[PDB]
Amino acid sequence: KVFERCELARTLKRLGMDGYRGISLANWMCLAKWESGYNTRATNYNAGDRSTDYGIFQINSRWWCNDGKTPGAVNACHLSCSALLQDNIADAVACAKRVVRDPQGIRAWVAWRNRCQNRDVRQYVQGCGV
Repeated sequence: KVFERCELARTLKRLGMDGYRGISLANWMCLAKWESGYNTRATNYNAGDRSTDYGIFQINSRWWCNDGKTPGAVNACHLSCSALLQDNIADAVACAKRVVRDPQGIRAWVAWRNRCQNRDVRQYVQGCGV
């Protein structure tokens, strides 16, 4: 499913992401925009280390979800990677909460450091009534 911007903002709000480990909703919205363009079906295979990034947050199969074909997989979210390609994002959100409980927090996603850190990200939630 490709979410509309404010549709996603209200869904993340309902799922308890606003201020989760000190991370505002606008920061989570900036991350989903640049990771997938708010598309739950997004996958990206990384040929160099043989891992794939899944779903709206592009969560990686080496560390977080299990797809059975990645070398060294840890599966810290204890989730099948197919659970991150659903239209329903409650599982992708429970795994994203797990990722940021590590000390790096949202910095775990490089795309957040490149496109969202130290920028004004408030336009991602403006007008959504969130």
